[PDB]
Amino acid sequence: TTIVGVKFNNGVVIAADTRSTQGPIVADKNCAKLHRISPKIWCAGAGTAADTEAVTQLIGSNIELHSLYTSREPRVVSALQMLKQHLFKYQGHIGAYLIVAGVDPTGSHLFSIHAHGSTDVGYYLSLGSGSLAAMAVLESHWKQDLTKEEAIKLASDAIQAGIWNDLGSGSNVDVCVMEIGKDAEYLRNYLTPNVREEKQKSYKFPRGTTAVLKESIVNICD
Amino acid sequence: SDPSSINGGIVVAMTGKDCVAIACDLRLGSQSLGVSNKFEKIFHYGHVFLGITGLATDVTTLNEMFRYKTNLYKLKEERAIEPETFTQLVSSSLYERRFGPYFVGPVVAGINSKSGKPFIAGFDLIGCIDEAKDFIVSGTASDQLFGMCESLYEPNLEPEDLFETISQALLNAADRDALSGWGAVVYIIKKDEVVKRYLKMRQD
Amino acid sequence: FRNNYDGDTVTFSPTGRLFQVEYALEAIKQGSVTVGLRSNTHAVLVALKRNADELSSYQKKIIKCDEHMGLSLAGLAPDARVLSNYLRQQCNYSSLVFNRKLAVERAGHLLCDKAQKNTQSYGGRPYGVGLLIIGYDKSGAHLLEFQPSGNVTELYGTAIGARSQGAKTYLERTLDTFIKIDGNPDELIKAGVEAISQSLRDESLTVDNLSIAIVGKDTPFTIYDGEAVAKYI
Amino acid sequence: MTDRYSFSLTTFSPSGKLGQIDYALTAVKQGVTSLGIKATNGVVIATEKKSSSPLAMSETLSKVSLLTPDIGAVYSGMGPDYRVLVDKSRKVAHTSYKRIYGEYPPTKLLVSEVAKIMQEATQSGGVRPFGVSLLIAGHDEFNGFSLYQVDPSGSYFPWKATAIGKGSVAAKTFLEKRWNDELELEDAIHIALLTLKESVEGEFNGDTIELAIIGDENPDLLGYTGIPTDKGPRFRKLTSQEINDRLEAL
Amino acid sequence: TIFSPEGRLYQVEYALESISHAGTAIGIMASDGIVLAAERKVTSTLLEQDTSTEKLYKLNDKIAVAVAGLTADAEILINTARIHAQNYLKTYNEDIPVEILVRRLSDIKQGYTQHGGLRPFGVSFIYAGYDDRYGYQLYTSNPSGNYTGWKAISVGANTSAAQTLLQMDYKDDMKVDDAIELALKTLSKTTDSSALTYDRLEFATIRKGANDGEVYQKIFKPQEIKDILVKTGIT
Amino acid sequence: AGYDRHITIFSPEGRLYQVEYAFKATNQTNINSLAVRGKDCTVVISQKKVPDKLLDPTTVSYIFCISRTIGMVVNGPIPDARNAALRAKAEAAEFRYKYGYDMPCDVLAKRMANLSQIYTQRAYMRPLGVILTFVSVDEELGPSIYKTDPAGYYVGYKATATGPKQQEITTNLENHFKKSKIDHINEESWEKVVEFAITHMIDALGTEFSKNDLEVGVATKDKFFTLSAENIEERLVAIAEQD
Amino acid sequence: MDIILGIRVQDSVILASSKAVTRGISVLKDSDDKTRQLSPHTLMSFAGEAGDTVQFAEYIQANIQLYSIREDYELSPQAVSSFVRQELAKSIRSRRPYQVNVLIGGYDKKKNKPELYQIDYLGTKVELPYGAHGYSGFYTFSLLDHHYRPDMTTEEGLDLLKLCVQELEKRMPMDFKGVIVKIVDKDGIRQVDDFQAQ
Amino acid sequence: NSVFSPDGRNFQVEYAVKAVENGTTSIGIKCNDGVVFAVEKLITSKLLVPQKNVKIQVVDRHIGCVYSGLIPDGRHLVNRGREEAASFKKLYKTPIPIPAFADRLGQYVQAHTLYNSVRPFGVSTIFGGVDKNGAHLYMLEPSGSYWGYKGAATGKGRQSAKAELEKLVDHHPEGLSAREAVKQAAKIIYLAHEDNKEKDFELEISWCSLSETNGLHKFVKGDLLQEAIDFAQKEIN
Amino acid sequence: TSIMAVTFKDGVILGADSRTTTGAYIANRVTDKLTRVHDKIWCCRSGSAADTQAIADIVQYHLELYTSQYGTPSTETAASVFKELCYENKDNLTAGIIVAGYDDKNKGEVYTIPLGGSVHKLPYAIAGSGSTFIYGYCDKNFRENMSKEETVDFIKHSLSQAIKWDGSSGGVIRMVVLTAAGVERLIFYPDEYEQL
Ligand SMILES: [Mg+2]
Ligand SMILES: [Mg+2]
Ligand SMILES: [Mg+2]
Ligand SMILES: [Mg+2]
Ligand SMILES: [Mg+2]
Ligand SMILES: [Mg+2]
Repeated sequence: TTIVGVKFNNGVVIAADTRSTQGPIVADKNCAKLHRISPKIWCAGAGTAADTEAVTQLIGSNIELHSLYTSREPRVVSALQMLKQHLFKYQGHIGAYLIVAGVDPTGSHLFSIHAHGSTDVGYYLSLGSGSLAAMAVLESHWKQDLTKEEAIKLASDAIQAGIWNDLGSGSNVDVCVMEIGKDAEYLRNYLTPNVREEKQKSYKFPRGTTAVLKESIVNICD
Repeated sequence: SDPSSINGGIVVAMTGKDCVAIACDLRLGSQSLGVSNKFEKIFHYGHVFLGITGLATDVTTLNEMFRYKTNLYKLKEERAIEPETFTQLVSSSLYERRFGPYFVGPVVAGINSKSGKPFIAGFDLIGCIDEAKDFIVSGTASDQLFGMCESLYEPNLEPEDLFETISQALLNAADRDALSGWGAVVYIIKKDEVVKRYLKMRQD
Repeated sequence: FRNNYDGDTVTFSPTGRLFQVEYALEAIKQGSVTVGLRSNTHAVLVALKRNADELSSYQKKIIKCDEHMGLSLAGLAPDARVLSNYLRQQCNYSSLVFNRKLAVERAGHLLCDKAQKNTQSYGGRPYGVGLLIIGYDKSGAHLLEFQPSGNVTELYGTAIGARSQGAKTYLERTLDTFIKIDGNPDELIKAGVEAISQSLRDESLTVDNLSIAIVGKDTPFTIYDGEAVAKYI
Repeated sequence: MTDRYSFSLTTFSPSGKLGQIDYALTAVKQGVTSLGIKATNGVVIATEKKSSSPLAMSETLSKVSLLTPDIGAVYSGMGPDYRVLVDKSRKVAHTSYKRIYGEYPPTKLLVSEVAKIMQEATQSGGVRPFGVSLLIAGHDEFNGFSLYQVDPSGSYFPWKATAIGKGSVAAKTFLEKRWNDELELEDAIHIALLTLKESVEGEFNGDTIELAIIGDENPDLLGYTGIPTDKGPRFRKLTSQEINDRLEAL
Repeated sequence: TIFSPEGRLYQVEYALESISHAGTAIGIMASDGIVLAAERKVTSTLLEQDTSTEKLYKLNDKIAVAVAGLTADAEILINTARIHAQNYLKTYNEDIPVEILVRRLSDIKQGYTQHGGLRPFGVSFIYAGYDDRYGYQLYTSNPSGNYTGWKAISVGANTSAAQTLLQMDYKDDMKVDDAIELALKTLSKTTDSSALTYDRLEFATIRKGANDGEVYQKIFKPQEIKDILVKTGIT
Repeated sequence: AGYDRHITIFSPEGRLYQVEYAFKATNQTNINSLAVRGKDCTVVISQKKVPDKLLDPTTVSYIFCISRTIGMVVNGPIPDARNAALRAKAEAAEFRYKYGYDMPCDVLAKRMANLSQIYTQRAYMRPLGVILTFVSVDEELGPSIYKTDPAGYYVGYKATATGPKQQEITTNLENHFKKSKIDHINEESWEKVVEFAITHMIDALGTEFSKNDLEVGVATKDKFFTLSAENIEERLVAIAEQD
Repeated sequence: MDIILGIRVQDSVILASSKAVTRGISVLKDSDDKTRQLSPHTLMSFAGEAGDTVQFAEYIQANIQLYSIREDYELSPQAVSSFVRQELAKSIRSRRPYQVNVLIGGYDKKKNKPELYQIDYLGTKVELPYGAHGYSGFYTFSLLDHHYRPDMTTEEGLDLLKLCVQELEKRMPMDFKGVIVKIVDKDGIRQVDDFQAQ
Repeated sequence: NSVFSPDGRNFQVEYAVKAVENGTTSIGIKCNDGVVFAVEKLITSKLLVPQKNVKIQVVDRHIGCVYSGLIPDGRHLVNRGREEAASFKKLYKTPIPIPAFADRLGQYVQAHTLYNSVRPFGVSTIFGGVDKNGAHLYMLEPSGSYWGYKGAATGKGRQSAKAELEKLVDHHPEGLSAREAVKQAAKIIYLAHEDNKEKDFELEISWCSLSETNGLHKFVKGDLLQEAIDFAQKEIN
Repeated sequence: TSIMAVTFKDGVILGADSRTTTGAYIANRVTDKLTRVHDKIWCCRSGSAADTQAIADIVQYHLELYTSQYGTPSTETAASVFKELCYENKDNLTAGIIVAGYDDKNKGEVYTIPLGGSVHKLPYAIAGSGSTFIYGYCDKNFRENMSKEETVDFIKHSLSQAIKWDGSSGGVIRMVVLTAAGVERLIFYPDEYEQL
């Protein structure tokens, strides 16, 4: 996994690769690692996949209820506080490593959360097995006051470093852009530089190839 | 030892043109000892199909639990559960036992009865959803299955062709796994009808 | 005024009274007389025991709480058993944890606090017993009177139960004499036995009637009944 | 500290009445009128903002509430009871449904849960029933648009159109006369405005009337783009200005 | 919960009195099916007939109930009955025998009668069901937690009147179709309204499954009721 | 004496008498209070009556600092007042801990109204005989006034008043906003918004105030604070040089 | 190790269970009946951890007998085994799991068929023509794969069983002291008292 | 207890006040650097042991409490104050400020006016001491109401006590030393005993003073007590 | 981690480096280790980041509630709340905290709460893995009643050495100045402090 977060002048961008693995094996070649906590607060996770999704949905649910209750737009500091307190309680057993980014009435925010419940703030971050490849790109090209365009480019380039150099990362790049004035834009498969080449042969079998013992129609109704 | 390797077992699901297929072997073992030649691992709640591999006690338990939960759903909702919804129900049910999990690899197949779109999904033992549109594999021969499927698969296959592909994937993966095989069942699922076929295979 | 206000311990009367507590006080006045008094070196309990029948045992009024402490009872006897068990525990706790003999004053405070909770809880009744507690601690001999209202007072002498007003007036008059009775247990018991006589319409207090207890400087709390009281009748 | 009324405060009387439920229903009667009308392509729920003081800012007190992106509620009766029922309805939509099936409950099932919450205030120890009647309107994929009334006893009924509170009898009459199964949403909103003018004493404008619809999806209210299968809430509160526009051609 | 000097349970009796003001529900059992029919409580033009189920509920695939009393109390009990049927299915891998489900529900009602100081449920049930032990069955339960089995029964308003009518016309050798006629005639004779129209009825059957050897619960759509009301000559 | 007058169950008329009686308790202190919104502030004024000459005047107060940003003025007996204050302080601290931002005035008010609703529905709790007025300069909403009662009702106000002579002050203010046509006081300094508040109380009640007759709380961006007698004195001088 | 065999012929289910109880270096008993009757047409045999074995069996027996009296009816073999599997499935995740494997043989009167269920301590259930728990299956499954026919009589099944016990006596390292054989059919449960020299 | 009357009163609390008014009289006087507490102890009988039925209670080391009404209720309240003071000291390390302590007792007394299953306390409590920023004196009614005081009195002789207290506040506006305040407390207690002159009484004084006791609560005994009695005896005639 | 607090004539100063590591990897080079728990009460954290943040958040909650009810807490009160949390939970915590505060009465104060949950009042304190290398230096160069600039120099020099030798320390030197003034944030970059 490679996930990054990059702040620009009017907002924040997150990006992630699209490969999930079971040990050395690739299960999903194009899964979404970008997750919505609320409309303008988005989230990328590394670690125990079920944990990062569950912790996102739980806190997402509570953030909605809070928002409805208070009649306000959800803040990023609320997502962060609820996440860290929840993860802390579980003393690292919920293996959620998250980059949380978004915009709210108080501005734009970028945070990392570690599974034991510690948090950090920053202008650029990476997590996952590919975080070192991505950080080397970020440390090379990040500058203060980036345009939206520049920030998308940089985040995308960080994910590629992860994709090309880290065996834990691969396939495509997803981006989400959160700008202070606007609706958030989720950009599925922003890059697709890993198209499988056409196979040399077709493997469709002549019908009747498989030996069948018996057969029956299955009742679905009642 | 490893709870997911005691009993054996493989399940594979595939999508085609306006159809899905789901298949499993029939073996139930106890380590080296083969016990049952008739252990089916695929179940169906209305038009939603669920395969489960792993510890056989948990296979049985989860089948009974999902029969329970979908029966109630139908009574309250006054309609059969859809593939998408059921996928979510399996996920949260598994995650509910996060620190004492069922030792299973579930697989969901079916056609949404409103949109007509074919649907498959996979999970890990704690309910992390594998959302993939082509194939899903699970069990003690998952490596062999991934190999077969990535090689054999092409999209938009006619039900009669998809049948061959899924069967050939299952048979050959099973034959390279000591704990899988002993018979196999394949379901071709078309909106309107479902056909079930028992394959002829090596009995070693 | 007495109308809808004596239903529980959790209701004040328009006069600021707690009738359940006042009714509990009435079970004391119904009880058989007991006297307590002390000098600087000893403290004595004298009690008139009461039979149900001429075929029955007279029921005990005196309970030992520790080697240096004990009490007499007037009112509901089973309530005295509850409270003396608590007092026995408090004495015990103090010995075990602090290796310290419980001050008779602290025993008073503990009983007051326990009674109090029952004058404020719904569905619970107040205690219906009066107690006289005697002891010899690190500051000499002591006597206490306990009322189920939770009021505990330290006294040179007192009496509770039916017709006790007689004994009280006697002790009030005898004060300057008995406070000095030091190093003579038998004389103090005699002054106690005489005090309880002013509370007799009954009869002449027999070997079975009479219950005496003593504690002091070099005497553990000890109870005398039967033939052992004869020499005081 | 600790309850002395661990018994039911609602009990049956010799005649079979459940006293406290009747008395709560009388509290609904004294309440400001609210109403609901179901169209072919939407539902409208409407009510009056009877303000307590002209020094009060009536926009800070909504009588019309979103429960899910596709379900809204209105009430007649005791406001504060409504407010807490809304919180619990919002919560129960998540805890009993969304956290299980990853989607929002269909209207009938959510109404069912609210009804349950109200039923329990009718049987449990040491409580009085809720003093409100709710109208709940929503949409869901497999049932389409719907409208439900929920009463203090926990009873619920589906309606094509109804009214609760003060002048509900006259308003139901007015609705039976005007309703048909071919109504577009705009026709329903129009009827809702006409019906509500009979009830309203004072000013009748976009600042004293409160109106919401369950219509089509508002992708501009979603808050994000990029996911085609997500199209936005069907619940929409009409603005003061939007109301005044429909009162000119009234 | 307390007894009267007469040896009666006040709150239970008052709950029963409440039920006699609820719309009549009728259950009739025949050799090849069961009928459930119930009169909807004084409704209005604007009520949604199509998405309304106030008196008839499915408990599982083989068992249904007709309700008389408070609907919200009944939904409480129906929900636990549904759970109970599923627990049994999970435990034994067999559908629950009707009596077992009925006894359970009845025991829950009985509890409120005997401890806890909560009011009883103001509900009477007619249960209609099939199982492989007793075939077609009809039971009734009321707030006291008592239950009895019947060939034909009513609950709610006018039970006395409806019971006499059923006693007269019922015969052991009936087919379901004759039982359909009997239930509607009886509701027609006993209504406190002018006519017994479709919009004021709920109707259901449990039959031998059109053509199969299996069992099917048909909950009648409003249009179906309108037809079956003409057939029997009440229009 | 029917049960419907002793606990919070419905009367045959759908009323809750114990709630109604709790409203009557709110006036038992015979103190009046009013709140107004400035351009970037919110001001609460309450009468301060110290009849007994044995009392320490500094400890007699019906204004509370709930948090750095929220103040609360109470109309009702002090014991119930302090109960509500303690709860609001705890609720405010807890909100900040759990959600990572300061509890808004309106949200605290909604929460206290919710608690009051409960006492309205459960038999073992009596309602608190108080009316709570919450003020702040909300970071999202600007100057704010929210007021909760024993019914669990709450709303936001342009300005508001509470106490036995509530109506006098209310119509005085209603008449002002009729004239100005805006929903706050134009004025940049909190000191002049405080003077407006004192001035209009004087007209409405038809009474003069010394520095010891008054109690003042001011909410600005991020503080809420009360005024000492001397700050109030300075305010009384300024009004006198014109009015 | 504890021999537990079952075989389902056409009209009966035959259970055979070893008679030895061995602790350490001593055979304490050579006549142990590793069985409880659950209902007139259902028999259960068991093997595993020393105490658990009988405690589980008796607990199950109590529960089925309770059902029978409450309902005045006998549960089908399928239902009894489902209930048994559930109990074991709950046990495996509890504080101390019942370490017991069982065979269930029943005659279903409603279907007129014999039925054999094999359930291990985890709650793994399967319906089988023949089954075994422990090491014994490592010999008998293959033997019966060869010799077993679906249309056999009770006498043919007893011969098939004799063959299984002979093999175990020949190849198993432990002296299990012969078996107690029980037949379950329409006329109930009976013990074949002659097997140690039949 | 939880019952509001039709005019918003609580009759139960009003009745609890009658129990207080029935009680012995007790007072508190705030001096320039501390606080003085004094109480009337009725001598029911000669048999009561002198100096040995102590009414004034310490809480922590720097707070005294005196009360009138149901004595056991006052003890119940003081036990709670001690638990409450220990818990503050445990977490915050510093001994509890007097206003902080006042509210603790306040909230606790108020709780007993919320529930039908409890009665209000039948005492008024006068209490206080020295903290980080000076002396404080408080009086607490059965309703949970409390304020700061310059001087406080409760119980049977409250009216005359308040009148003598008011005079001191008038003749000494310039802050009344700890040593004067003790003398005056003895006087005031003597002057409220006029009502209950049928039975004899014993005087108890305690004080907490910055310069006189180092901010700790101490009992006035020995020569200091006798001197205060003599002053009161002289000024009564 | 290198963290310290120093009392001086006008108050107290806290300093820290900005490096956080997991193994030899710098997870954050610009961390803010100086944590405010009240307006003029700050702390430096060492040990488990999860633990010390969770603790600092709870203390901040307690001090906010304290301020609502009772007024400004003393620095001692802050330190006591930290201890309570650290002592009572010694068996699931790896937390070393230094508490620094200013009030008008007590002036500038420093408390250190090492691993066990003990409390120590000190004229100055140093902690974190980097501190071991500067015990000699600090003891030799610290004086009481130093000026602001002198104290700033002492911390700058001390932490630059701690940074020089400790691999787990580095980045920028942050400081917080606590006086009557005022809260003042200071920062010093490598190009300045390495040349010392
Ligand atoms: Mg595998
Ligand atoms: Mg194989
Ligand atoms: Mg209440
Ligand atoms: Mg109450
Ligand atoms: Mg007084
Ligand atoms: Mg370094």
